[PDB]
Amino acid sequence: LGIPKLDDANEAGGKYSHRCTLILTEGDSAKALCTAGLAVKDRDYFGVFPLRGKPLNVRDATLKKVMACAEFQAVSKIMGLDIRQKYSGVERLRYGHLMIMSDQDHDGSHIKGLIINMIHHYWPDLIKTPGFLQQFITPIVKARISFFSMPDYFEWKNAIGDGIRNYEIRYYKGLGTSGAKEGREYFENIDRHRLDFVHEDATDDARIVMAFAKDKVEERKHWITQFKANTNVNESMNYNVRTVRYSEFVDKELILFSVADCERSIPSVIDGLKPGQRKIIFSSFKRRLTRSIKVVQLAGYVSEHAAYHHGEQSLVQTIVGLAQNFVGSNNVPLLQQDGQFGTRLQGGKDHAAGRYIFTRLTNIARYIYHPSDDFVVDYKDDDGLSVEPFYYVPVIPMVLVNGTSGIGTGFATNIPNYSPLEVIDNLMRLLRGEEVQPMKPWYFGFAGTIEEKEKGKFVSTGCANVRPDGVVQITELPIGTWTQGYKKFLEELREKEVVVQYREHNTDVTVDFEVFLHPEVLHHWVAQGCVEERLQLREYIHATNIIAFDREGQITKYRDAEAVLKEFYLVRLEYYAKRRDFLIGDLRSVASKLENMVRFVTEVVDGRLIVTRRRKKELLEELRQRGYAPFPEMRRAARDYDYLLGMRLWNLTAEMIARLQSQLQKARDELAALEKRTPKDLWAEDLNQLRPRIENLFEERAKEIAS
Amino acid sequence: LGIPKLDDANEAGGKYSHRCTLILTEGDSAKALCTAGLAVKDRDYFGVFPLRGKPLNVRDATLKKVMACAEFQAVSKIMGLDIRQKYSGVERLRYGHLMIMSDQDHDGSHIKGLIINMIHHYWPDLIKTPGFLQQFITPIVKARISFFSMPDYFEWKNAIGDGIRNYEIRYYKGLGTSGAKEGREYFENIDRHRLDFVHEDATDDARIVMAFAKDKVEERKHWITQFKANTNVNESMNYNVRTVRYSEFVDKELILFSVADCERSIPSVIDGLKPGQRKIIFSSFKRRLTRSIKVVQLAGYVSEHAAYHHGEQSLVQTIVGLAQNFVGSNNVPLLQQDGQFGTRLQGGKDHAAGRYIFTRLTNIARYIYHPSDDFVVDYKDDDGLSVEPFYYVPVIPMVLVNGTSGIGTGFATNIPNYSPLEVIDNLMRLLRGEEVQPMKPWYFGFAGTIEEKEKGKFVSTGCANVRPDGVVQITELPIGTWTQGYKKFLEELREKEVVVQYREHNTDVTVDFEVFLHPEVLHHWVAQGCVEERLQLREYIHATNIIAFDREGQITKYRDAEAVLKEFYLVRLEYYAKRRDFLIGDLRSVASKLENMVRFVTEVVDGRLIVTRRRKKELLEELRQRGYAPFPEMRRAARDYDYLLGMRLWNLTAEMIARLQSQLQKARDELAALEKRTPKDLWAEDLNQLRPRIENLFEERAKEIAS
DNA sequence: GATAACAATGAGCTCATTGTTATC
DNA sequence: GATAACAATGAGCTCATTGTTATC
Ligand SMILES: *C(=N)c1ncn(CC(=O)n2cc3cc(-c4ccccc4C(F)(F)F)cnc3c2)n1
Ligand SMILES: *C(=N)c1ncn(CC(=O)n2cc3cc(-c4ccccc4C(F)(F)F)cnc3c2)n1
Repeated sequence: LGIPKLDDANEAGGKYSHRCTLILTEGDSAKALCTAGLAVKDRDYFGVFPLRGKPLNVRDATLKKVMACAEFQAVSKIMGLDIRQKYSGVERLRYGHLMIMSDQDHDGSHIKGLIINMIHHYWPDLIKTPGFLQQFITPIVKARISFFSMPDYFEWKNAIGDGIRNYEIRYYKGLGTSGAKEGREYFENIDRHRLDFVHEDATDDARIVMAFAKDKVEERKHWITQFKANTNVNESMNYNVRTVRYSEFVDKELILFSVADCERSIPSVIDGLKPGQRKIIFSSFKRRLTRSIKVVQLAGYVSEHAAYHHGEQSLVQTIVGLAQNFVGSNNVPLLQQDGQFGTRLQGGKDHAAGRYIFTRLTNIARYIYHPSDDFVVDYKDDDGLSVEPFYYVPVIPMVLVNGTSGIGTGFATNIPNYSPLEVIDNLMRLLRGEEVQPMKPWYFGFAGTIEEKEKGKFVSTGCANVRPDGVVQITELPIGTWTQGYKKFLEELREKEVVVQYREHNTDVTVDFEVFLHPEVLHHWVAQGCVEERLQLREYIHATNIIAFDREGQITKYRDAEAVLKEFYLVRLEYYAKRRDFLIGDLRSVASKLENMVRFVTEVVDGRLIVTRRRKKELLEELRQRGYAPFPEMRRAARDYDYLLGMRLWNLTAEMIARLQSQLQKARDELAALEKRTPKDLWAEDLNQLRPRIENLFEERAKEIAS
Repeated sequence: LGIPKLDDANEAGGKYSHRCTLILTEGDSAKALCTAGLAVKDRDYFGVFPLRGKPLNVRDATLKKVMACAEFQAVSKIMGLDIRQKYSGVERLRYGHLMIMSDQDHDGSHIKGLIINMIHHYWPDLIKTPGFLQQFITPIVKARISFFSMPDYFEWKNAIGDGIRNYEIRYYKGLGTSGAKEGREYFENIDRHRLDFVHEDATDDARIVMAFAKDKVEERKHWITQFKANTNVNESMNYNVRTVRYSEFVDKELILFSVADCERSIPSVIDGLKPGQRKIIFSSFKRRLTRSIKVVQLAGYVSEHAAYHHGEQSLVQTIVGLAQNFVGSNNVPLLQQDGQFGTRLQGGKDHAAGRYIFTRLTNIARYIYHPSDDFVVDYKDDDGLSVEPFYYVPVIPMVLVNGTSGIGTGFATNIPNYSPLEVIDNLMRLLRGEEVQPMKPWYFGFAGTIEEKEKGKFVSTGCANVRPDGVVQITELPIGTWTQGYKKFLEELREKEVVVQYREHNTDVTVDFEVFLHPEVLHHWVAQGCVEERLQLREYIHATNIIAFDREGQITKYRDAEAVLKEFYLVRLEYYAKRRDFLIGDLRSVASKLENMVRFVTEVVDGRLIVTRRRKKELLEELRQRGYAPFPEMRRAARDYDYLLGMRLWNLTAEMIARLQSQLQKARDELAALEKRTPKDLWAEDLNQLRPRIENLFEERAKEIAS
C-alpha cells in the first residue's frame, strides 16, 4: 500500500480478510497502547492506522476537497473502499470490521461520529452490516473496578460514600495515560472493550444525517436545547452492553460533545466569560495576582488549581486573548500585558511565545469584579476540588463591553464592543428608574464612524481623506481589518493595475497608507463617491446573533444590547441584594463576636472570671454557664471558645483593651451604616467608583497611543 | 535567489552592494524586532535571514556534510560567497557587512562564535577586513538606563543600593521580549547597538581555531579550568566600545557559554545532580510533594520558584529522566512515576507527553536527602529570589548510585551505576575506620554479568542460552541495549542471511528473544565460543572518564568509584559536624525559650507578675528589668517579647502549664542526648535507617517485575 | 576515518471541526 | 453553489553542538 503510518494486518486481502480488523487510532497514545495490547492476541489479523486530527466532514465537503484528503483516501485504500462502488458486504473489502480506538472524552465521540458519517454517507449499506463498525472503550477512572464514564465513578463514589477512603483512585483521563499492562489487560478481554454499532430501524440514518448535515442546523439547535432542558431524562449511555445502536450512540454520546462545544464557545451573559476565561480569571483572583508572571507559569497554575482539562497552548491563547487590547479587541482588558501580545497588524496573531510574555491583573479588574461578590457566587466542584464559579457577577455587563465571537455546535455568537461608559450611563438610568437609550457598538482607538445600516447591522468606515495632490491618505481602517491584510489587499489591487503606487508608514498601533492612483480613476471614484467603497474601507459589524447563556444555563438569543442590559440589570439587582444580605450577616456576626470578646476581657481583667490554673472542663463549663456565645464533647467545647481562650496575652493590656473596644464600636457603626443602604445604593456607589477609573484608563491609553 | 525566508535588500548586488548589510537573525523573535526596527532606517540597504538552530561546525565537518547543509549553502549564496574563491574584500560580495542579531545570552555567544568560525575557516581574509563581521547588542535588564549584561545590572544595583526602590526593572531576557518601540529605538541608535569585530594580531585566528577545532580539546580544557580558577581576573566584556576584538570576544564571551555548558552537563560529586535536576529536586522538597501531579504542572512550579531560565520541554525531559527506573537507568529514583515514563524498549524515549504523566517524590527521597541537612546547605540567590542550593548533601553518594553521562565544552563524563548497598557498606567500613573494598558497576534488574576487563573498562554480558533444539533463547540484553534496537539488529542480521528466523516475546520490562539459525552456523559459533560475541550480547561500560564538580566548584577527574567515595566521605563528615552543631544550637535556643516561657507563665499565674491593665511601655520595661531573654525603640521591645505576651490565654491553665513544663523537659533531655552523639554516630544512624529501606525497595521492585 | 551512541539546549509548522454572513 | 474569517481544541517532528571510544 505504501501508507506512511499503516501497520496493515498480515492476513489482509486473503482468505481471512473478513476476519481482520482495522483500528483507527486517534494519534500516538493509542498506537503505544496497541503495540502492547495487540501482541496478546492474533496480531496477524489486526491492523492499525493513526488519525491526525478531526476527520473531514464529507457531507458538505465538495468532491475536490474530499479527493484532496490524505486521511480519507488513505483509509479508503487500506479498507479497499471505493466511492463509486456500492458495497453490500465485506466481501470485496480487505477487512471484515473497522474499529475506532479514540479517547473516552467528547472529542473521541466527535471522531467516532465523523467516521460513522463518512462510512454512512459514502457506503450506506455497510453500516447496516452487523459488526462492520466497532469502537474500543477504555476506563477513565479506576478504583483498584474500572469505570468507563465519569458519572459512573461519581455515582459509585456517592453510593460508597465514606468507603472510598479505602480505595485508591487512578484517573486515566487521556488515552495515553495507559501503558503496556493496561494494553495487555484490555486486549485480553476484548469482548468487554469492543462494541459494534448496530442498525436497527430507519431512525439511525436520520440521526447521523442530522448530526452531520449542513442543512440541519436548526435540528441541531433543537437537539441541544432539548437535551439541556431535560429533568434527569438525559439517560446517560452504559457500556455493560456490546450492541450500541447508532441512534442511541448519537443521542447519548455525541450530544455530550455538542453541548460541551457550545459551553466552551458561547459566553455567559452575566460575566461575559467562557469557562476557560472564567478559570483563568478565577485563578488570577485566587493568587491575588498583582506582579507580572510568565504566561506559561500562569497556565500551569490555572491547570493545577482551576482543574483545566485541556492543553496549555489553548490556555496560553486564552490568556493572550484576555490581555489583548488593540483596536477591534477588548475595550477594558481584565489582564495586564507585558510583552508582545499581538497588534492590529496581524489581528493579535503576532504575539510572542508564552515563555516571553508576562501578564498580571489590570488595576480595574477588581473594580468590575468586586471582591465582595466573590462570597455570593456558587462554586463548581470538579472531582472534589473547588473550582471556578458557575458565573461571576461584574458591576457592568462585560459581555457587551468586550465583545465576543465563538462557534459552537448548533449555535454561534457574535457580540460587538460597546462603550463601557454608555453601558454605565444606561445602568444608572435604569437604577434611577428611567428608560434605556439605544446603544451602538463602540471600539476604543477607532477614529472611524459606526452607523447602523439596519437593525443589528452596523457599518464601520475607516477614515481615509483624499489629499489635494492626486493621492489618498488612509488613516484608520475599519474594525476587523489588519494592517498586513490591507497591505496584501493593496498589493493584489496594484497587481490588477488599479493603484500606481502606495507607501506605508504603519506603526504597530496606528495606520497610515498613502495610495497614488491614476488621476482619471481617482476623479471617477470621487464623482461616483465610491472612494471608500472601492478601497475596502467599509466593513460590517453584525449584532444579529447575540447568543449567550442566561443565569439558568440555557442558550438564549437577544435582540440587541438592550435586552442583554435589561437581563443583566435584573440578575445584578438580585445579586446586590444577596451581597448586602451577606455583608449584613457577616458584620452582625463580627459585632457579636467582638462584644463577647470585650465582655470576656473585662470579666478576666476585672477578676470576676479567673483563668489561672483552671481545669479545661471546669473553665469551659463556667464559660458556658456565663452565656458566652460559641463561634467555631470535649472537642466541641474547645472549638466553641477557641476565640475567647485563644486570644494572646497582649489583649489583657490597657492599650489593647481600648483598641478592642474601639474595634467593637467601629464594627457596630459599620453595621448600622450598612443597614440603612439598599442594594440600589450599593450598585450606584460601585458604578460611580468605576466610571472615573474607566475614563482615566481611556485617557491614559489615548496618551500612550499618541506618544 | 529563491531562499524561502530571505528578506534580501533591494540594493544588494548593485553599485551599493558594499553599503548593504545582512542580519543573521536567530529565528522569529529577532525577525519580529527587525520588522519594526529596520523601518526606521534605509530598509533598502538591510537584509534579514533567520537561523533555525545552532549553525554547523565546518572545521570537523566533512565536505559532504557541509555541502548537504541548507543553512550554510543558503547564507553563502545570499552573501555571494564561494568555497573555492578566496575573497580579499567585499568587492565580489553582494553585501558589505554581515551582522549577527542573536540573543544576549550564552547560546547567542555560541551562535556568533559558530558564524565567526565559518567565515574564518572558509574565507580567512574576510575577517581581517574591518567592518565585515558585526553583532547587534540589545539590553537584557532596563531600569527606566539600559544594561547589556547581567553583572552590570547587579553591579549597578549594588552601587545604587536602596535607591533601586525608585526604579522599575524590566527584564528583556529573551530576544523576543522586545516589541516594536524597542526595535525602533535600537535601530535609530544603531551605532550604540552595532559592534564590528576587528582583527588586530595573529592571536585572533589562534583563539577561533582553539574554540572551534576538533584537536584543541585539551586547549579547551585548559581554557575552562583557567577561567574557573581566576580570582576576579575574569574581566567581563563591556559594550561601551564599538571595536570588539576577536580574541577578546572569544575569551570574554564564548568562555561564559563554555563554562555554562560544562556546568549544565557535568554533575556535582556530592549530590550527583546537575543544576536543572537540583532545581527540580529543590522545588519538589519545597512543595513537600507527596501527591502525584502532572509533570507539566511541576515544570511550571519549578520555573516559577526555582528560577529555571530554560524552556519547559527541557524541564519535562529532566523530570522524566529523574523518574525513570528501567534497567540501565536510575538505581534509586528520587521521583516516583505514574504513567509512561519510558521503558528499556526504546531506552526511555517511549514516554508519554508531560500532560499525561504524573510524578511525585519517592518514599526514599527524604531518607537520602535528609530534611535536617536542608538547614546547613548554602542557597543561591538568582536576582534576589532564593533558589536551589549550591549542592545538596545526601547520605550516600548519589553520583555513583544513579550514574550519569553528559557532554560539556572541553569536558565530558560517564559515571556508571553502582550498588547503593555496596556504597552503604563501604561508607560504614570507612566510618568504622576500615578500608574500602573495590566497587564494580551494578545495575538493578540486570541478570547478566559485569566483569572488569581493564582498569575502568567493564564488560556487561546479557544471558543467552543455546537451547537443545538448534535455537538460542536470549533472556537479557547488555546494559545500554534496547529491545527495539535489538529487534532492528536482528532484522538487519537476518537480511544478511545469518539467522533463519526469530520470535520476540518481549514485555516492556523483560526481554525474551528466540533466534533459530542454520545448524552449521550455530555449531561453528559454539565451537569458537563466539555465540555472545556475534549476537552483540557483550557491551562496554566505561568508568575511565568520571568527571564531576568537587565541593569547591572545580571540574575534577576521579580514577574510579573509590576516589569519589573518599572525597564524598570527607565532605559528608564535615557536613554532619555542621548539622550536629546546627541542631545543638537550635535545641539550646528552644530550651532557653521554653524555660523563659515557663518562668513567665509561673510568674503570671502566681501573681508576682501582673499583666492585666498594664501600659505597654511599663510592662515591657518590667519584663526587661526582670531579666527575660529576648527572642525576636518601641518596635524592638515589642518584637523581643512577642513570644511572651503573645502566648494565648490557653497557656494559663493547669493542663497547658503542665504540658509546657513537659515540653521544656523534653527539649532539655533531647539536647542532652544530642550532646553525647558524634557526627559519626549520626551518620551511622542515617545509614542504618536507609539500608533496610533500600533493600525493601529492591525487593518490592523485583516482585513487581516478576509479577 | 568516520560514524554512532550518549544528554541539555534550542521553536515554528502543520488543518479539520462547528454556524453566520457576505461576497463570488 | 463555493470560499473567507471568525474562536476553542487537538501533537508529532524536524537537527546542530559538545567529548569519548569502538568499530566500521
Ligand atoms: C482531509 N482533507 C482530512 N482528513 C483529515 N484531515 C485533518 C488533517 O489532515 N490534519 C489535521 C491536523 C492537525 C494538526 C494540528 C495543528 C495544530 C495543533 C494540533 C494539531 C494536531 F495534530 F494535534 F491535531 C496538524 N496537522 C493536521 C492534518 N484532513
Ligand atoms: C547544516 N547542515 C546546518 N546548518 C545549520 N543546521 C541546523 C539545522 O539545519 N537545524 C537545526 C534544527 C533544530 C530543530 C529543533 C528541534 C527540536 C527542538 C527545537 C529545535 C529548534 F528549531 F528550536 F532549534 C529543528 N530543525 C532544525 C534544523 N544544519
